[PDB]
Amino acid sequence: INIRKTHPLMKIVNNAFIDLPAPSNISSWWNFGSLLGICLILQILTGLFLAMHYTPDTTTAFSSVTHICRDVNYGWIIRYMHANGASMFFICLFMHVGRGLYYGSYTF
Amino acid sequence: INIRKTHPLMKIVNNAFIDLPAPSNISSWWNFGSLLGICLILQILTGLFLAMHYTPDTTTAFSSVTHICRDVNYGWIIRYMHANGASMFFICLFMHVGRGLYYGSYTFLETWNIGVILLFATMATAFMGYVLPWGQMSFWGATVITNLLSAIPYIGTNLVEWIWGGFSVDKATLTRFFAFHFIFPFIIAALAMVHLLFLHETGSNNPTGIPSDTDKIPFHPYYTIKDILGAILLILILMLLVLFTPDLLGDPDNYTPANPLNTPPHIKPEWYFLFAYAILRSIPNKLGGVLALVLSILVLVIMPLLHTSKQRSMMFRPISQCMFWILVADLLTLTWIGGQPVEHPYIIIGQLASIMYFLIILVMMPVASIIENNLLKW
Amino acid sequence: KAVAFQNPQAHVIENLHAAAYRNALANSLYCPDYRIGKVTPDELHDYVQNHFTSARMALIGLGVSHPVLKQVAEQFLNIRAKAKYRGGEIREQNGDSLVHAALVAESAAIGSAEANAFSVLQHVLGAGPHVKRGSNATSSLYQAVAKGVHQPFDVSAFNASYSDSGLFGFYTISQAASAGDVIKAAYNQVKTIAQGNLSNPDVQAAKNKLKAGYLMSVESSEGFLDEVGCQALAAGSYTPPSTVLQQIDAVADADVINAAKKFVSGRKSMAASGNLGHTPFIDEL
Amino acid sequence: KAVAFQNPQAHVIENLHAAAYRNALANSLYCPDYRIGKVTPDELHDYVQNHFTSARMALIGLGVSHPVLKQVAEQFLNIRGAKAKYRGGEIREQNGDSLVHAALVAESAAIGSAEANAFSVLQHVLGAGPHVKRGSNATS
Amino acid sequence: PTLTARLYSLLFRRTSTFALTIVVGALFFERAFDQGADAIYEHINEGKLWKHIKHKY
Amino acid sequence: ATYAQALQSVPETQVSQLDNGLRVASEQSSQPTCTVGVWIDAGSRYETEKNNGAGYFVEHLAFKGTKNRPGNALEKEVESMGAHLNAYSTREHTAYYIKALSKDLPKAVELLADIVQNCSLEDSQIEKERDVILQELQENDTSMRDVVFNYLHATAFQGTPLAQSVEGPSENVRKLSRADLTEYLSRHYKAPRMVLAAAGGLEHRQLLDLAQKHFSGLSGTYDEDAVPTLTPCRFTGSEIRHREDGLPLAHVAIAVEGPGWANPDNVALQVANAIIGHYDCTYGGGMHLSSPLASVAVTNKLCQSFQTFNICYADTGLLGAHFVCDHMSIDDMMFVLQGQWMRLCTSATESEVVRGKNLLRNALVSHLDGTTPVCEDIGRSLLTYGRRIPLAEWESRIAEVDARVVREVCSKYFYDQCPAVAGFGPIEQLPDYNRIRSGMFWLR
Amino acid sequence: HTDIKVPDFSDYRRPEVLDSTKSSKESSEARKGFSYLITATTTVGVAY
Amino acid sequence: KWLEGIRKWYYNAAGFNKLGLMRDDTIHENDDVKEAIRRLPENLYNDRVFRIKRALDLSMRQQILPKEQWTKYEEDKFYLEPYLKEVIRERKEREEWTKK
Ligand code: HEM
Ligand code: HEM
Ligand code: HEM
Repeated sequence: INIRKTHPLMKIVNNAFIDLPAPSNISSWWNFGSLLGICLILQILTGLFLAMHYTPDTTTAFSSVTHICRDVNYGWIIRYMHANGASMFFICLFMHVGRGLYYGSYTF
Repeated sequence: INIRKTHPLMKIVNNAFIDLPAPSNISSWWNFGSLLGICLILQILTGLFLAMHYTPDTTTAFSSVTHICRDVNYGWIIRYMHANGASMFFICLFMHVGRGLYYGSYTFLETWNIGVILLFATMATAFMGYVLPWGQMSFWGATVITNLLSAIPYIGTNLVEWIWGGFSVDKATLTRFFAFHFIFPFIIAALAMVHLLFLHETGSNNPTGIPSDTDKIPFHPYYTIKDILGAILLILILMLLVLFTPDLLGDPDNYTPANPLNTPPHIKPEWYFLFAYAILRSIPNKLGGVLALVLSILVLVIMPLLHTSKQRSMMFRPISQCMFWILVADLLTLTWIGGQPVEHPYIIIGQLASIMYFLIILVMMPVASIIENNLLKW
Repeated sequence: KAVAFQNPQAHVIENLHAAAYRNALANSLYCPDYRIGKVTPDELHDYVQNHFTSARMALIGLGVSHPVLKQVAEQFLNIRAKAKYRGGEIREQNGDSLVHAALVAESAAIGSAEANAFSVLQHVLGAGPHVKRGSNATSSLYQAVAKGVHQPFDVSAFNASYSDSGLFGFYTISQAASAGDVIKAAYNQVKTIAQGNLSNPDVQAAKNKLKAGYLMSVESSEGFLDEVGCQALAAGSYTPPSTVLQQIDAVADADVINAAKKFVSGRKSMAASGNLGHTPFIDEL
Repeated sequence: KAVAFQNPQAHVIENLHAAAYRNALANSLYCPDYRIGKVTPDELHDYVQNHFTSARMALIGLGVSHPVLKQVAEQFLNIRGAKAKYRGGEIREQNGDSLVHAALVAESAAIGSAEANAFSVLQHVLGAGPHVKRGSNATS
Repeated sequence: PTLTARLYSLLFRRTSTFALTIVVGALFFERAFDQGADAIYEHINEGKLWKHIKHKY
Repeated sequence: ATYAQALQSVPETQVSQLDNGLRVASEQSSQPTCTVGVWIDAGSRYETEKNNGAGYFVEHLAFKGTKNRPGNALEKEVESMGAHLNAYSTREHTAYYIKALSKDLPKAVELLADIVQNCSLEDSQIEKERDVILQELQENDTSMRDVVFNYLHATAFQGTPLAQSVEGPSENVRKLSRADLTEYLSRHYKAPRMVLAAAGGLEHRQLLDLAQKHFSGLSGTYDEDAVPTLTPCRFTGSEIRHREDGLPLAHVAIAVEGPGWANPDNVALQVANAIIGHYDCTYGGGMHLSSPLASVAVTNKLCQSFQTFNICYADTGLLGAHFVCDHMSIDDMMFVLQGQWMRLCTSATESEVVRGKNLLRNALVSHLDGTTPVCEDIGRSLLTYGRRIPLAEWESRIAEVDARVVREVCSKYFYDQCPAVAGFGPIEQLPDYNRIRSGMFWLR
Repeated sequence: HTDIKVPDFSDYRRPEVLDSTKSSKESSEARKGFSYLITATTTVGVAY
Repeated sequence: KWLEGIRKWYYNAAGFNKLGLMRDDTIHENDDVKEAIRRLPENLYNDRVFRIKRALDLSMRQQILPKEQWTKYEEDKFYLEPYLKEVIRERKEREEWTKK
C-alpha cells in the first residue's frame, strides 16, 4: 500500500512528522520548538565551519579568529552568524521555557 | 504491570538488549558486532582525551603530540589506545564483513547497503585521522590521495584545489582534516543505530542459514555475558599490543617531522589500507586505477544481486567454500603486495592478484552456484 | 452466512424447513454454526463423485446454437429422499420487537392439479403487494386482520413446492404484543374460506393473478433460463407456457376449497422468532 | 455463561425446561445471547422493589442464637406471580460432539405430596447416579 | 483573469513543467535582481564608492 | 458469432408525438408481456424553498383514488387485471409504470391517464400520507447509504436547488396543504414534457390511437408565469462529516466534476468506471480480481465494498467513488483509491482499456435485458438525450474509444479538481481535506 | 437527517464564484493559476 | 553414469546429511519458498520443524550425530519440490499475464 507506513525509518518519520495527532488551536508560542531546532542545526553548521578555520593555541588563537574575520571569504558572515545565532538561540529558549511554565505544560 | 514494558526508554532497551529474540546457534563470529561497538566508543573516548591535549596547526601539531606522549600524564597510553584501537577496529570490521559475506547474510538488502555506507565512512575517517599527526607519511598520504581525487576529468582539479585549502597541503588542510575526523564518528554512530534498526526489523542469522524462528533465546543474560567475554578478549589483545610491541604495526617512517622536500622511498599506508593501494598501483592507468578501487567497494555493493544459489549459507556448499577461501587468501596476498616496493615479480603478481580478485567475485561465485543448482537436482 | 442471515426472513424460512420435516428437507442452504473450519475436502470429492453424474444434468443455452452445444456435451460430459413430515415448531426469542411467524401445513408435491390448486389458493390469499405503497383491497387475509387490528403489520401466503412434498401456509410480520390477534384472525379467515364461502370473480381474479405471475416470471432471460432448465430437469420435456396457462385456468374452485380444507384439517407446524411473549403455541390456535 | 455451558449437561437441561413449559418455568438460569449488555439498572430497581418483600424471606442460622437473629430481622428489614402450564414439545441441537445427549421428560407432580414421594421412589427404582465408583450398577 | 488561465494550462498542469519553470525563473530572476540591487546601491550613494572615483583616477 | 449482425437485429424505438406535445414511445418485440409507463421531468430540483417534499408526496398520493374512481377502486382494478404498479421519483425525473399482460392494454392505459391527470386530494388521505411519510423519514434515517448520498448532494451543490432532497426536510413536509400540491400539479405535470413509454408485446398504431383517444385533451395550456427552466448549478466542492462513533462501519463517498448528458465524455467516463467499478465483501475469487483496488483490498483486508461509478443530472453530475469500510482502514483505502484514479490519468495501458470496453459492453447489454428496464431506458432517454440512442451507435462510440483519449478525458476530469467528500460514521481516521487534495496529484 | 443543509459561506467565497446561478467550471482555471502562481514565486525566492 | 557418483559423494560431503537433515530442510526462503512451506500436510510439517530444531540444537553444541542416524542418499524423500514447482508455475503465469 504505502511506503510511508511500512518502511522502518519511514514509520518513525511518519509518526513524528506527518501523521502525528496535534491539537488544533496552536498560537505562535508553539513555534519555538522548531526555532530552537533550526537554531541548533544552524549553530552546528556554522560552528563546524568555524572549527574548520580555527587553531586553538593561546599565542595565535585571537590572531586565528582575526584571520577568519578578515582574510577568509565570508568567514566574517559565518562568525557573526554563529555568535548572534547563539544569542537568538537563548532568546528562543527562554520563550520556550516561558510558554512551558505559563500554559501549564509542567504537568508532564 | 512492570517498569520495563511500559516506559518509553525501556521499551527501546527491551527490544534491544533484554528480550530481543536472538538465535540459539550463533558462533563466535557473531561477537564482532558488539566488538565494533565497544571499539567505537573506546575510540570516541580516548580520542576525546587526545583532542583535549592537541593543537591543530602545521607549526605545532607534531610538537603538541610529542608534548602528549612525554609531558601529560598517561598521554602515551591514551595515544597508543587510539592508534592500535583503530587497527583492531579494522580487524573486527573485516571479520564482521567476512561473516556477513560467507554465511549468506547478504540476502538482507537495506542492512547490507547501510553497512557498505558505514564502511566508506570508517575508511574516510581513519584516513583523515592518519593525516592528523603531521608526519612525513601523513603529508605524502594526504598529497597522493588528494591528487587521486583530482584524477577524474571535468570535476577533479577544481574539487581538489577546493579541499586542499589552498594550492598544497597547507595549514587549512590540517585544520579541515582535524574537524572532519573529529565529527565523522558521530555520524558513524548514527548510521550504526540505523544499521541495527533494520536488523531488529528483519531478524538475525545463524551458521546453518536455515531460518531459526523456532529456537529464539533472549539476548539477556546469555549473549550479554558472551559479549562481555568477547570484550575481555579484545581488550587483552589491544592492551598487549599497546604495552609490549606498540611499533609492531605502526609505521617507523611517521616519526620524522613534515619536510615537504624529501619524499621517502618506502611510502605506504598504515597496514589496513594496503589492498586499496595495491589495486591502484597494479594498473598502469590513472582513471583506471581510481575507478577500479571505487568499483571494488561497489562490487561489495553488487554482491546481493548475485545470490543465484538456493541454500543460504556457504556451510553446505563446499565448492563455494573453497572458492571463498581462495578469495580470502587473495585479499591477504593483495595486502602483502601493497606492503612492498614495486619491481618485476611484484608487478606481475600484483596484476594477477587484482585480476583473480575480480574473477573470483564476479564470475566464480555464480559458476559455483550454478553447479550447485545443477548438482542437487533443482 | 452472516451477510445472508442479517435478514429475519432467512431465519424464519430455515427454521420452518428445519421444523416441518424430520428428514432430508430439514437441511439448510447455508452451513451451520459449528461446521465452519471442520470439513475436509475429501467429503467434497465424494459428494461430487456420487452426485455430479450425467443422469442428473440439464444443459441450457440461450443465444447459442444447438449442434455446437451438442458436440461439446458429447466431448466433455461423458462422466457417469422421500421427505417425512414431522410437525411441531421452532421458537426463537430474538428481540427485535417484530414478531415473525410462519404457520405451515403440508400440502402436496409438484406437478399436480392439487399443486395448481394451492398456487391458486396463494393468489387468493395474497402475495407480495402489487400497487406499491397501497392498501391491498383484494387480499383476503389483510382485509380480515385490518378489520381486526389497527397496527402496522403484514400477512403473506407461502407456497413452497418441491418434487416430493410441499409446504403451504402463511407468514405474518407483526408487533410485539399484537402477534396473537393477527395470527388468530388470519387463521379464522382461512377457516371461513375453507368453509366454502369463496365466490366466482375472486377465483377468476386469482386465475388472472396466477397467469400474470407465471408469465411475468419469464420476462428476463435469467428467470426464463431457470424455468426451462428446472422443467426439463423435472420430467424431460419443456411444456410451453401457453398450455401451462391452459392447465392453470382448467381448474375450478372445488379443488380450491378441498385444498383449504386439507390445509386446516392437517397437523400444523410453525416457526416463530422475535419478542415472543404473546405468540400462541399450537393449542391456543 | 461460557464457563457454565462448557458442560453439555447444563445446555441439555436448559433446553429441557424450555421445551416442557410455555410459561414461567421456561426462564433460564442464565442470561441469553442477546440480552448481555442491554439490561439496565432501571429493571434492577424494579425487580428488587417488587420481588424482595418481607414475606418471601427465610433467615436461617447455624451456630447463632435465635434472639440475635430476631433483633437483626426485627430492626433492619421492614419492607412490606403466575402458575406455569405444561406445554409439550421438543428441542434439538446439532452440535456434532460425538456424544448424543437425550432427555425424555413428562409432567409428574408438584412438590410436597406423597405423589412426589412416589415419583422419588420410582426414580430410585429406575436408576440414579453410580453409588459404586467404576462399578457395574447391577441394582439399577 | 484570462491571462492566468493559459498560465495554469501551460506551466502548472504538470509537475516537471512546474519545476523547469521555477528553475528558469530562478536564473532569470537572479540576473535581473542582482542588476537591480546593484543599481539601487549605486544610486543610494553616487559619490562615495571606489568605482567612479577610481576611474577618475 | 456475428456480434455486429447480432446488434443490427435489435428492435427499434418508435417515437411519435401527440398534438399536446405528448411523446409516445412504443417498443414492439415478440413477448407476451408488456410494460406501460409515464416518465415526467418533474423532480426535487424545480421546487421552491417551501415546495420541498412535493414530488415524493404526490407520488404517495397518486395511488389513493381520484375524482373518477373513489378510494381504492384503482388498486382493485389494477389487481383485477393482475398488473404490478410501481412509481419512483428522484431529483431529476419521476415515473409511474405498470407491468401487465398484453391483451389487458387499453384499460391499463385508461387507468394510467386517470393516474396522471386526475389525481384528486382528500384530507383524510393527506393526514394519512403525512403520517406515513414521517414514519418513512424516521426509518430512512437509520439507513446509511441514502444518508451518504443526501449529504453528498447537500455539500456538493450548496444553495443551488439540486441539493434539495427528494424527501424534503421535515418542516417543509409536516405543513403542506392542498394549495402547494395544486400549484405543483398545475405547473409540473404538463403535456409537452411527459412521455408515455410502452415496451413489450404491443404495436405502435394501437398505442398511438389509444393515446389520441385518451391523452389528447390533457394540458399544454401552460399558465402565465414562472415557466420551469434550469440554471447551471454550482459544484462547490467541500466536505461534510457526520462523526457518530456508535456505528460498526464507516461510509465515505467522494465525487468530482460533472460530465453531463450529450457529450461523449460520458462514454469515456463509463469506460473508466468500468475499469475500476465495484467490489463487495461476498464475492468469490478474492485474491485474483482484475481491478487493482480489489486486489489490494482483499490482499490487506481494507474495505468491505465499493463502487466507482457515475451519476449524471441535467447538464451536470458527479463522477464518483463510494466505499464502505471499517473504522481502522480509511486512510489506506482512500490512498489506494486516489492511486487508481491517477494510474488511469498518468500511465494508462492498453489492456485495461480493452478490459473496460468489454465489461462496459456486457454491463450495457445486461442492463438492457427484460422489457421493464428497457422501457425505463426509453423513458429516460427521450427525456435526457431527446432520442433513445441505439446500440449500434453505442458500439461505435465504445470501439472508437482507445487508451489515449481515455487518459485525456480522465486527466481533464479527475486530475487536480476539488472533491466533494461525504463521510458518515466513525471517520476520525479519515485524512483532513488538504491531505486529500494533496493526494489528488502526485509529483512523480 | 433531511434538514441538514449547509450554512453557506457566501461571505468567504472568491468573486468569480459568488453567483449561485453561474457555473463553477470556467472560474476554476484562473483560481488554481493564482494560488499556484503564489507557490511558484515563493519557491523561486527560496531556491534563490 | 559417473555423475551420479559425483552426486552421491557430494551428498555425502555436503554436510547436511550429517545433522540429520533431508534434502528440503535447507532451502532458502523467499516469498515463493514461504508459500511452498505453508502448503504442506500436517505430519510432514511437524517432522520438518522437529528436524530443524534438532539441527539447530546439534549445531549449538557443535556435535554431529552417530553413524546409525545419518540420513542416507538411497532413501532421499525429497517432498517440497512439487509444491515449489506449482508456486513457480503460478507465479510465472501471473507474471506473463502482467507482461502481456
Ligand atoms: C558542535 C558545534 C559547534 C562548534 C564546532 C562550535 C565551534 C565554535 C568555535 C570554533 C568558536 C570560536 C569562534 C569564534 O568565537 O569566533 C565558537 C564560538 C562560540 N560558540 Fe560555538 N560551536 C558549536 C556550537 C555552538 C552552540 C550550539 C552554541 C550555543 C548556541 C555556540 C555558542 C558559541 C558562542 C557564544 C561562541 C562565542 C562567539 C564569540 O563571541 O565570538 N556554539 N564555536
Ligand atoms: C561501522 C561499522 C559497523 C558496525 C559498528 C556494525 C555493527 C553491527 C552490529 C552491532 C550488528 C548486529 C550484531 C551482529 O549481527 O554481528 C551488525 C550486523 C550486521 N552487519 Fe554491521 N556493522 C558495521 C559495518 C558493517 C559492514 C561494513 C557491513 C557490510 C556491508 C555490515 C553488515 C552487517 C550484517 C550483514 C549484519 C547482520 C549479521 C547477522 O545478523 O548475522 N556491517 N552490524
Ligand atoms: C570522534 C572520535 C575521535 C576523536 C575525537 C579522535 C581524535 C583523534 C586525535 C586528536 C588524533 C590525533 C592524535 C594522534 O594522532 O595520535 C587522532 C588520530 C588518529 N585517529 Fe582519531 N579520533 C576519533 C575517532 C577515530 C576513529 C573512529 C578512528 C578509526 C578507527 C580513528 C583513527 C585515528 C588514527 C589512525 C589516528 C592517527 C594515530 C597516530 O598516527 O598516532 N580516530 N584521533
